[PDB]
Amino acid sequence: NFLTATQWIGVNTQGSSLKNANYDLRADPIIPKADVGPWMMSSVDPNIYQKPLF
Amino acid sequence: QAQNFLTATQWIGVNTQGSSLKNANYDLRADPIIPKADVGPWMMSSVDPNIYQKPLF
Amino acid sequence: PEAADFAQFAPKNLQAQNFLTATQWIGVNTQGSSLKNANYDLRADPIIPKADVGPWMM
Amino acid sequence: GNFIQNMAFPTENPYKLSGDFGNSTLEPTVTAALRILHESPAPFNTEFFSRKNVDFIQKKLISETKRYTSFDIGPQNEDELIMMMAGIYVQDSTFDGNIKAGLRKLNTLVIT
Amino acid sequence: SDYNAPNDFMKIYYSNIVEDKKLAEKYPFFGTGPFTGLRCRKPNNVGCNTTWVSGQLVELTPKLKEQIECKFGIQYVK
Amino acid sequence: GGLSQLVAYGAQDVYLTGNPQITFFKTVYRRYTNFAIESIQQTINGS
Amino acid sequence: GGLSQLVAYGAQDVYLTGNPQITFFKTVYRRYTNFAIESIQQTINGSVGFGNKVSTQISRNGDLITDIVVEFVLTKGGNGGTTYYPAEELLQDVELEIGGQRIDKHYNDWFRTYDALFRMNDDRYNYRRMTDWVNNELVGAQKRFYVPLIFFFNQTPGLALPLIALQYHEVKLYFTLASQVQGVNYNGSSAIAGAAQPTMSVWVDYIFLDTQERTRFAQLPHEYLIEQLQFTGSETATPSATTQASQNIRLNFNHPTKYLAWNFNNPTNYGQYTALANIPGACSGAGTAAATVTTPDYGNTGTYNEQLAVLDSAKIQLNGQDRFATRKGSYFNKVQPYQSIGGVTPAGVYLYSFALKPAGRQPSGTCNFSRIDNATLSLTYKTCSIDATSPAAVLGNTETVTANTATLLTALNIYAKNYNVLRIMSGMGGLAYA
Amino acid sequence: AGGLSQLVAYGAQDVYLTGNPQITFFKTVYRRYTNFAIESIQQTINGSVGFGNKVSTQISRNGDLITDIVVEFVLTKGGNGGTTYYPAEELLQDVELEIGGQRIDKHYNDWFRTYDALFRMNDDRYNYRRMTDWVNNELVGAQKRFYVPLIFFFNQTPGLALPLIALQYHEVKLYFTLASQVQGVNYNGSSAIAGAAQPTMSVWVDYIFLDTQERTRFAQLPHEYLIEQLQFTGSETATPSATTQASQNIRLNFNHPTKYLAWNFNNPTNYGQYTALANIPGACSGAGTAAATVTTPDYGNTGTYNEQLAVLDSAKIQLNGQDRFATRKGSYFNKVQPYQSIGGVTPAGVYLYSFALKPAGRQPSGTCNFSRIDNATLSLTYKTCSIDATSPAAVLGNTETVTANTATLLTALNIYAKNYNVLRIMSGMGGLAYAN
Amino acid sequence: QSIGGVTPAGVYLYSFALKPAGRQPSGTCNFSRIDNATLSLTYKTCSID
Repeated sequence: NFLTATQWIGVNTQGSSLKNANYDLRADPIIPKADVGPWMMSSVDPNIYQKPLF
Repeated sequence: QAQNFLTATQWIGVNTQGSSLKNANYDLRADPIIPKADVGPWMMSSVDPNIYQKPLF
Repeated sequence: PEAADFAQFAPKNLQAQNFLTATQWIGVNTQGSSLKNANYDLRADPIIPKADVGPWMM
Repeated sequence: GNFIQNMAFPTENPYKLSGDFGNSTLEPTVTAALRILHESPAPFNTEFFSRKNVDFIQKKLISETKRYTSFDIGPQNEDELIMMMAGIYVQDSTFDGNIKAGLRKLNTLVIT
Repeated sequence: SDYNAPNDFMKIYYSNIVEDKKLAEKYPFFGTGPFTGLRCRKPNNVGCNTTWVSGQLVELTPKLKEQIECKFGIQYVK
Repeated sequence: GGLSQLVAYGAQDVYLTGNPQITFFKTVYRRYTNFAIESIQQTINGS
Repeated sequence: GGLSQLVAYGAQDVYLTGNPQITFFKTVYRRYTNFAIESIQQTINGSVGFGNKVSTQISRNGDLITDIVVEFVLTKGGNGGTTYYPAEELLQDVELEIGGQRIDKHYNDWFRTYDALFRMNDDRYNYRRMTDWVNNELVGAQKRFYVPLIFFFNQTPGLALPLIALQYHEVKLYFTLASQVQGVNYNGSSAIAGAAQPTMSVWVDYIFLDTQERTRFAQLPHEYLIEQLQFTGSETATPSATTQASQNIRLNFNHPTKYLAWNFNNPTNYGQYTALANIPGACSGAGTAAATVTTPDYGNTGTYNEQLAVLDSAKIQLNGQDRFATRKGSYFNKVQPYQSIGGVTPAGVYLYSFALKPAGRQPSGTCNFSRIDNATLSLTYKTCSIDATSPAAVLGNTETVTANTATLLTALNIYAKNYNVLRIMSGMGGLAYA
Repeated sequence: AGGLSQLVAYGAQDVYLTGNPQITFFKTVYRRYTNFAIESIQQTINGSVGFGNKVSTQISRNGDLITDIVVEFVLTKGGNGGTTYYPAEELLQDVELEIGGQRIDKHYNDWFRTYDALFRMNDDRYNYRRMTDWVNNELVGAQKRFYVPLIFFFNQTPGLALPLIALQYHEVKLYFTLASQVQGVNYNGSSAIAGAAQPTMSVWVDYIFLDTQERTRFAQLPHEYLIEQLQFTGSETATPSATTQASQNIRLNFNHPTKYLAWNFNNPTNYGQYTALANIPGACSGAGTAAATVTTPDYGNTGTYNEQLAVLDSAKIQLNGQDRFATRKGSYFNKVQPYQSIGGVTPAGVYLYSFALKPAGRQPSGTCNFSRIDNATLSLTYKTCSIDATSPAAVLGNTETVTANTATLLTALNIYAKNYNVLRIMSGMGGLAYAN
Repeated sequence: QSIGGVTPAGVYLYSFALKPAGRQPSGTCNFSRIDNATLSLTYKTCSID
């Protein structure tokens, strides 16, 4: 009877912040969060919970 | 018979400064040679190591 | 039955020609529906298992 | 004695996009068929429009023409074959989950 | 600060910023079914049923799993 | 939006976009021989 | 000198010249087939005159055909300033058939619309010289005009029609001549007494092939990727001083469309896509006491002044959903051409491309309207409140308004340009997509 | 006989053209392309739009790739016809392109004017003017929507479409600065125009929607795009004296493989003024009559092709102390360089020197790598400003080495360099490769 | 369609749910995953005396 605990999402987690999201109705393939180069790296969380309907 | 061998850019001169004078050290002490290691794949610079031919010390 | 085998015909190498004309199958539907191909839903539209059964199911 | 007259005929048409289907890595020919069908990738579709099935059909068209007529023909252009396959596929594609039986019928219709 | 000290050049970065490497190697792929976000082994939902704790992805082991089940009953069906 | 055009793809488009050979959204420029151009004055003989 | 640049080589140059693949300093020409071009006159069946329909069958004199020019000899029925592309106006329409099948059909208005969007600079001026009087000629002046056809085979050798491969099929053109041509046999609605009838001749430029090229054409099947023009005319919603009219027009088009093109016009005056006004060139006698805003300065019928155009905005809706955000008429008139063609489109003529390069031969994106069944062109018109006879109002007005005389633009011509395929085999041919 | 008489006229000289033929002209083969669609989508502009304000937008991820960008502006004339000159171009003072916080490029209103002066042409140029100005003798209060296309590398060709999709973790922004004043719109020379309207602005981006395999390739593969950047600095002009010929050595603080340099001399007072004012019909306010003044241009006719009103006598580019080429006259940079390399008509006061074989194109065709030149400089010689600008006899009947006394108003020098760099995208992030 | 009551003029509703008046979730619009959510309104002309 606990809504905040499942095997897919996780335990004690919330949805990540939204910044520069994919406005398209397509899948927008979530590239793995790779840190390439020690400079100007970005801190955005990918939309792992964007369902690929199309 | 033989003809003249047209030389390369070696007759127009040898560029010695290159791009070493763009960020040259103004101190009399020679700056330590920092190697051109991996500093990411998309924000690199291209000048020169700027090593002193005579360290003056 | 028409055109009696002409073994004396020399150009028997008709490889340089494309005889298939797919002009009659451009824009067809399942059987005979008319909805201008109905590409409305922007999705994959999965395969529906249409089994050739009689007028009833079982 | 007719060899030369026959040999004289070219076997390579300077066709738009000669070697039209396959011979490219940008995207599969199966996908092109799925896109005109507007169907999901599925075993029925990926077997029917597969390179091995397209090849099967092309070989049958060549072989059967040679069996039925005195003529030697080439493979047919594949935009024409894909469009025809998809057309036939749209108007039938009837099976109960038995992909093999379904395919047998659909290939029959395309070849025919 | 101190001169005679270790140079913390990205030590903090490899220690707890970059990727929790042991998980990343054990579980090199990502779930594609509604397990999305979860690192896992093998295809789409095959070597999956790994987990997410309070902050980041962590291996689901029969320590964490059991503690969670005791407080938050979860079936965890692979 | 534009997605309604992507889906507007039929048998009559197979020759145009099925099994694509090229794209128009990524170009590769050729690597070319290094050269330089200089405008040089010539000497005119005669008045 | 230049050598100081060559030696200036480093890492940033590798992407441009390292392991070089090409040069610019050595041209390799390709060896090509042996062919010749001959200009041969065709005979027009029936009789030539205003309002008549005539036709011609292209003879089998060469192997392939391309360029076609329809000559017309006209005499001015009035002075300079009274005509506007009269040879273009005269050739009311042209049908193209192969094997008795319609391949395409052009309209005088299409030629005008086509020019408006796709011709430019000097080629466009020269075109005007081939269809009109541009040197202030006077009444009775006689000129031979050359109206080029713009069917796909009339634009490039690459799409020449292989008459040689059409042993069992004929190729024919049909020309409808206008009942009236401005400044030639009519002045507005009034006939010009004594006006001469046109002399017409159709010229076809034939390609003669040498032995191997000829033989291959005769025995191999031929497929061309060609263009077609789709067209339907309709009434415009009529704007007025009291309202911004709006209209939803079903886009009764099919096949993979490169682009749509359209214009609003006053069917009374050929080529008039804008409102009349008392500003120089915008009406008969504009700028003086005798000016009238019921009749155009025919010799200056066209204009780039969007203030006299009637489209406020437009969008294309497909299957109920917007294809792109609504944009102003000036987007379709000025920007679309900038972005995709590079020419300059006159006010009242609009373009929307579904293609990256709509002016070229190479496919670059299409909208397949046979797969879209609820396609609609949605238009918003400008308010017709500006007093056309008063330059202060004509020239000092706002984005959403136009001339009161803009309500005369009661007709709309919507065109679409699409691809199709011309297939020729065994001496016969026709089109792959209906 | 007839066309056949040409075909049969075959000999040795023809072998080189048609022997063993390789190609034909009578059969075109096209390349098969991918499935894609394009859409014009409005962006949200943050900040307050108005004269002198700086506003910006993050390009939304409404497609996979982006190409064309057009900025719309709505302005009303603050005076009658002839008072404005490409005012929407003047208005958009500058545009900055940033990816992932790194500046990729930046253009200025003057660049748009310079670029146009050198690279647009014929009806393209005219149609361009129609989108940025009032060219149909419009009157005060007239309202028009202007469309200012951007000219960044991705706004020129699909080939360099910016793979917005491959930048899943890095934002792409456009920063726009609007001019404090726009001639003939809110100011007439130095005088503000009471009641002038503030601009309405909208930014449109054309987004490309790719089908699945192509989309996936862009989303997953690393990419390297060879793209262009604009380098620009302003310099003080060694303004010529009315008594002699000034000269100047300008350090060129440029880097990277440069396609070309471009420059102009101007009077900052009047946007687009690259030449001297004079009492001849095409060179000043009221020119040709009693009311003429040579202190103010006929703004609608600000530009001219008459080099008599320009100030450059001659110039050379020196690299690391050595002359790159022999000194050539200003008219050589104004007329010949662009004749040879572009093919259009460059207005007086605007100069070009190419280091490239085809600088108007996109394919690299020879560049000067300024990153390997320790000290590049531009050396200029100016014309003597001795001609009485108010006297057509003097203005039009003068010599090669002189110009108008009003040419001394052209006190600013703008030097541009267009170069190549590489935009490298990987793992959802991307910044231009070379730092300098 | 969704409530079964009568709403007075000037008050508007748009449901993303089948039964918004109940307690059981019946479809929702997650605005935490919608970077841009815009309500577009067009007003009537105020011309009536």
